[PDB]
Amino acid sequence: DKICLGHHAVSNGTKVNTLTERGVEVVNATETVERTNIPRICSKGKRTVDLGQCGLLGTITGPPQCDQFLEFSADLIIERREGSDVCYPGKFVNEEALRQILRESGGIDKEAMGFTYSGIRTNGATSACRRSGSSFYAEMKWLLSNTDNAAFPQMTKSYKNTRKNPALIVWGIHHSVSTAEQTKLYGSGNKLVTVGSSNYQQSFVPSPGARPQVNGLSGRIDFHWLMLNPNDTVTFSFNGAFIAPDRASFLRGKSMGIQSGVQVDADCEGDCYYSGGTIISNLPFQNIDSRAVGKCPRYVKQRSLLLATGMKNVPEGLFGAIAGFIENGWEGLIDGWYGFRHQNAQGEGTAADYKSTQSAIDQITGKLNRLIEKTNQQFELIDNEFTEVEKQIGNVINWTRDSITEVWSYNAELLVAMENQHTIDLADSEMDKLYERVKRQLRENAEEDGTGCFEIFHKCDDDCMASIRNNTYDHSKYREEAMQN
Amino acid sequence: DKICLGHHAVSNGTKVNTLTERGVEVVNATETVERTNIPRICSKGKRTVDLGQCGLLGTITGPPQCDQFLEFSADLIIERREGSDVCYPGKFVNEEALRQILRESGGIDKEAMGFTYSGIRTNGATSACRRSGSSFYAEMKWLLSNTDNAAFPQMTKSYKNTRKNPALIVWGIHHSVSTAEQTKLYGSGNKLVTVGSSNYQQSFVPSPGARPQVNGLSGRIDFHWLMLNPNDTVTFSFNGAFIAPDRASFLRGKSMGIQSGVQVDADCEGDCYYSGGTIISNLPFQNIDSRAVGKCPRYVKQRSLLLATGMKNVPELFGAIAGFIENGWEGLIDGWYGFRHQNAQGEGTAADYKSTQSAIDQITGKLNRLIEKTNQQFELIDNEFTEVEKQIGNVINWTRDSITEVWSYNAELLVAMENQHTIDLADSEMDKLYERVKRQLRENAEEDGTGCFEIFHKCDDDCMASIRNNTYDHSKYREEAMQN
Amino acid sequence: DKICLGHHAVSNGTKVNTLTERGVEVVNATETVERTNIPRICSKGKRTVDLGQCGLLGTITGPPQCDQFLEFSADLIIERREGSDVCYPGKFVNEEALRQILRESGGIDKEAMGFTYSGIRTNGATSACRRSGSSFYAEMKWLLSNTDNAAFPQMTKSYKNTRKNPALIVWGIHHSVSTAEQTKLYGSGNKLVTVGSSNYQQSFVPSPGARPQVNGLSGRIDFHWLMLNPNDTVTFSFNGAFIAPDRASFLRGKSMGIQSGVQVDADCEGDCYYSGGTIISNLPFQNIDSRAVGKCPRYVKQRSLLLATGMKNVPELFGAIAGFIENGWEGLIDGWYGFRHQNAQGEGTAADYKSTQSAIDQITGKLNRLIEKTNQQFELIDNEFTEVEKQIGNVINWTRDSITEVWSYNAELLVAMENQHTIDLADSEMDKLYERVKRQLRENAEEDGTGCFEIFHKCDDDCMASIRNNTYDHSKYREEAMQN
Ligand SMILES: *[C@@H]1O[C@H](CO)[C@@H](O)[C@H](O)[C@H]1NC(C)=O
Ligand SMILES: *[C@@H]1O[C@H](CO)[C@@H](O)[C@H](O)[C@H]1NC(C)=O
Ligand SMILES: *[C@@H]1O[C@H](CO)[C@@H](O)[C@H](O)[C@H]1NC(C)=O
Ligand SMILES: *[C@@H]1O[C@H](CO)[C@@H](O)[C@H](O)[C@H]1NC(C)=O
Ligand SMILES: *[C@@H]1O[C@H](CO)[C@@H](O)[C@H](O)[C@H]1NC(C)=O
Repeated sequence: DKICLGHHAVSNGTKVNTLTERGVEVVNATETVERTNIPRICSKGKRTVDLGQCGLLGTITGPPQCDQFLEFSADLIIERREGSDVCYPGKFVNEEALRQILRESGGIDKEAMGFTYSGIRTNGATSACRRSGSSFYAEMKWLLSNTDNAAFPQMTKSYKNTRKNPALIVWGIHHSVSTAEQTKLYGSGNKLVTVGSSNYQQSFVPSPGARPQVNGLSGRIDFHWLMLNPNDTVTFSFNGAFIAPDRASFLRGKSMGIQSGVQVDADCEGDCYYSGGTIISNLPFQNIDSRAVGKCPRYVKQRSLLLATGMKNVPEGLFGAIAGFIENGWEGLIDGWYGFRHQNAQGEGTAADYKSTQSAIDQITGKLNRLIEKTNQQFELIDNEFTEVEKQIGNVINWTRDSITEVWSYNAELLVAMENQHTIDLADSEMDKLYERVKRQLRENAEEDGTGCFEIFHKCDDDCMASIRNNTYDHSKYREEAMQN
Repeated sequence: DKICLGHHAVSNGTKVNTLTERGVEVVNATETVERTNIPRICSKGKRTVDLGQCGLLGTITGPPQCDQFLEFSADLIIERREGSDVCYPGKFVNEEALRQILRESGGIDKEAMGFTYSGIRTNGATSACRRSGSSFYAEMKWLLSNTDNAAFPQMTKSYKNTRKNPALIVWGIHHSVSTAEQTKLYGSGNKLVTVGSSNYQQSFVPSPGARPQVNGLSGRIDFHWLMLNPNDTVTFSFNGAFIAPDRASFLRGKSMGIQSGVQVDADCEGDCYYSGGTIISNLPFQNIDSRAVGKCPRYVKQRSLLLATGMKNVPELFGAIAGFIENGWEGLIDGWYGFRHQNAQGEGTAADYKSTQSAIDQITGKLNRLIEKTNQQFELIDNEFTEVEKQIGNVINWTRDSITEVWSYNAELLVAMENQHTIDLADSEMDKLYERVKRQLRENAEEDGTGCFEIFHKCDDDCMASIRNNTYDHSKYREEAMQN
Repeated sequence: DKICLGHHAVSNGTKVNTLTERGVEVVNATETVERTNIPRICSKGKRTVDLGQCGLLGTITGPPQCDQFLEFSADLIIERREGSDVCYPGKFVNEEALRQILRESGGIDKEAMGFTYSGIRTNGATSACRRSGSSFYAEMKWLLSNTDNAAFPQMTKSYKNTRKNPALIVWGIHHSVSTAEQTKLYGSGNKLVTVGSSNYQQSFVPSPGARPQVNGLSGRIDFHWLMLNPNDTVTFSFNGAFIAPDRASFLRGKSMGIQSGVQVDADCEGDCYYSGGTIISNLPFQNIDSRAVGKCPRYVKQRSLLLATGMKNVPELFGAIAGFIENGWEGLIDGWYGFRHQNAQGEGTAADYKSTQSAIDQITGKLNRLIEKTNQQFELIDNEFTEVEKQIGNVINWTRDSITEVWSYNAELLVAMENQHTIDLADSEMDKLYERVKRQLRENAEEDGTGCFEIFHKCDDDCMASIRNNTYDHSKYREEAMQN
């Protein structure tokens, strides 16, 4: 009569990596690196504004394509590649900083700045900024001389921020195609604009000259901006070539901005976005895109990092039981992880030990619950996919992102291998612990055969075997019949 | 007659986190994330100059509030929120870069540039820079036309650097409230400035215009600065609207610049500073301020990460602790592991010094390895008072948040891993003591299953003592014990 | 008659650091932090181009020292400290960004813009750019005026990028010594230069003024650059003080840019370069230069981190090594673990191949996993020769120091952890061998406590050999040994 101990096993198994070995077949494993993508912008539960053809900066100045976003409000702002910030040819200074400001703004709220004028024309328009006939930026005023070639009077206009949050102030310098046109619109003489506050202090002079035609015009209206603190006053002093602001902008609250090219899905929910869609995953790592934003798994270079969720698969190592003095595993033990297999006059019985199985299962389960977590830290865009940022700061950004990518790749690899080593050694420890427990139960009534079996030197029926398995065996009841050998 | 052996335990332990479980009670644990803060700037043994109402940049130009900091010398420079770089309204170009240059300069040393002026007037003053009545920047001079109008003659002034270290040259451009004021101060037509040294070059045209009233005045004097190399000659070609430099600045040595709002305490000593005070700690992590400077523990998001310094606590890997030994002994106060024998003379409970001192030395080794101090000093690249450019600020915040994530992860994983190996370590020591006793008794005792050894012969107190200090001889009792 | 289990040892081991102990002697160890460097630039099979006295930016403008590099092509670009971008005194705007663009460009390819001028001069030369006598930049034209004092007409020359890649458009602004010189060269009045396109706009103006002379000349010709997109059109509207471009530059492919001061060696091959030479190593870390570029081991502050490649050395966690086995056998030079038996035929000592090869395979796996090459190439964002802006330089230095801290911590923790698991691993193997012999002897032998087995029967040499190769039948001797 004998009672052997063993562990389960499967036919195929799954290879993993450890601290000492590469390609260890374990019974079960799960992936930690996300490779699956939702090719949509999951926007369920979030106020979403798809800008489309309106550029994010245009919402402050107001070209015809931005007429519906002049006072938008959203939790998720989507920039599109076909978006344009300007109707009249030009660009912004410190454009990317303002884009990053508006992505988190949660929307904008315009307020009249109270600029009245006397002695100049205030209805400059163009065929590029076309609404009905010929129009201009909805939030701006193209100030021209009162008549053709007349002298533009020296003016100075101020604005007080009576609110509790800073205001976004944008003005424009007009760059004519020639000095003759600048005199035609503003009169002869040098033109100068001065913008001053308590934190800002800059001056601007236009630059007449020929340029390649953009949208059909060779002039260039450029836009500049500042943040006016509460109770602070902004002052402009100008005598021509000045696009005056009409309404200031105030940030509503909180949001996040992404640049994408896939459709919006209001029935899907997500928190991690990139240009190709939404990354929905509980895994701690992802190998989709290093520039993902939101609450995302850490980007890593590796495509797959299998974490072992089971013992070493030994079909037909610190503690020497699994894949040790126990030659192989039991492919039929589908009842648990560790188990008993007895042979007596009734012969051949296989049961499972619930305590050790549930112990290893609880340990690996706690490990998975520790690794499968959420990073509540949100990251926003500092790069730009449609309009590349400056070369130097872009190289610094790329360098930093690559360094962090190296760090997280290392931490992910080392983490996976280490946890796999501890998993295998842990299951081994549980097998050896169960074996030691049975040896301690039988005491002097049985002997070890070296293969994990116990030679019981007395007669042990199915009730006696069941007495061994549930720790009700009393060695003194057999300490003489068994010890007669 | 039996001899048991076990481990110590306490009623109220300390819950820690491990690689495989959260809330494991251990006997003892220590904190690795610092939270206590000294509400003062510990500056003992350091030359400290509190700028107060004086701005760091003003020390180069010299407003009335910086007349005593014109040649300061310190190891720790402290910027205050009430500081101001100017008395006449204006601002510096590349102000933050110059601030970072002055923070680590160890002070400044001025030297007369030797500018003499024939013709033009050089005593321009204002009611914003008040000393005696109306004064100007002590290191600058306001050049004006000879009379109340007419012409300001074109002039060129050149300075040569006769030092071995670079010099700090700071000049100023004056922006009048209107064209009429510029014509009154310096003359009708265009005003032009030109600064040239090689590896530098620039021209400047003033921009008259109405600015908001700061200190009652609407003009704006904005300051520019270059760094002269040895033997390098700088030349200024101007004809008005030029704030001339009177003395150049030289960097003394090395210091550190912090921005705080708490008082200075020369009683305590510290090397890690921030706005709220001084972080004096030996712990490797801190959750006080992510922008701390100097030699600091690495900032982490977590506010508490308990490191286990004891075994698993079991009140009343290797399977001894919390395994076949059902529980621990709160009475065992002499050590971590011990014996408890039951014979004929009574009951005994002693402690084993080898295993206890072994585990204590091991966990002590972990402690010594973890509470390491980093000799890497980090400088200030942000500004709590005057916010930097939005783009470079977003990049700096982005990098700092990335590093914070890295160190938070490393701290969590380190704590959990060290706790796991600590519990497994103590368990291993218990198992090793048990196996040592088992091999020591040989065939004269048996295992009952709960960490005890039934001795099948009479074993008095001296026999138990022989078992404890490993002087027990099995052949002395083999003949009697074998019969059972 | 007894049979003992043991492990090897050496007289003088190597001390390493573990998670719980500093200075643990192990049998063998290997270095993980590289210090040795080849003091040459190993560019075997890379087509190098050593600029020498030519500056990297000059290859776009074409001073006399860059005449042979006007259309260079390479995979590794080496900048020297003696390199100069200019022959006439001047500099570049956004020079560092353009240098970084040219380092990874793989070379440049020039193409004639196709500019034709009328009524003006186009042969402006100088004695500083000395080819035959007085010359100028090969890729530039110095537009002047015919007589000593005429007037530069308002001109506008445009170019259209006809190729499917961006074009580098470098023009120049001339800054004269005085107003009289600028009027002598270009006429009189306010001179302006405008460069427009799709991603660009700007506004350039000269700056006449007194200036110290470099190379005997006080003028300053500065160069500004542009990146036209395919099908994009650039336009220049100028009226004087304009150094016109001649040919445009196109990036050939990809390359690497390093700054070094050592000779070039076409024999050795390397992928990691720094100012001192080439780092040829497979170790995961290096303490040579933190600014090394290419595919390098990660820089760390520590100079040496010894990885344990053997068991703990015990001369004369699982309790076997340095435990109930008192010491190791220096005479066991046949393997890691071995038997030492004593019977009647004499005294024997053999080695066990299973456990030895097992531990060797595990530690070999650790070495194969740690000794790994990083296929991530890092470019040059600093400048050892010219230096960059102070603010972006402080940000770059700050980020680099942070990453260096992270990799130093990870290196320390990695080495200590791997050493801990290695020692515990070999200990585990020894214990497993011991328990295998214990289970193998069944009831015919008894443990002695010091790692040996007292055999209670007569076991000759063939019986010992049967024990060593797992062919010992305990039933052969069970009746004989049971009687004792
Ligand atoms: C394998 O592990 C995964 C963990 O994600 C678990 O969901 C699955 O049920 C496991 N399979 C078996 C057969 O235990
Ligand atoms: C940074 O990398 C992206 C791709 O990851 C590339 O498009 C961009 O051009 C890089 N930045 C610079 C300045 O080249
Ligand atoms: C508990 O750990 C702390 C760690 O600082 C130590 O100071 C203290 O002495 C320990 N207490 C005991 C009873 O070991
Ligand atoms: C960076 O973070 C600090 C607080 O941590 C904040 O005061 C500052 O405004 C942030 N920078 C930017 C550009 O938003
Ligand atoms: C950055 O460090 C290098 C040395 O590693 C030094 O030469 C350089 O001056 C530093 N940068 C700044 C801006 O100080």
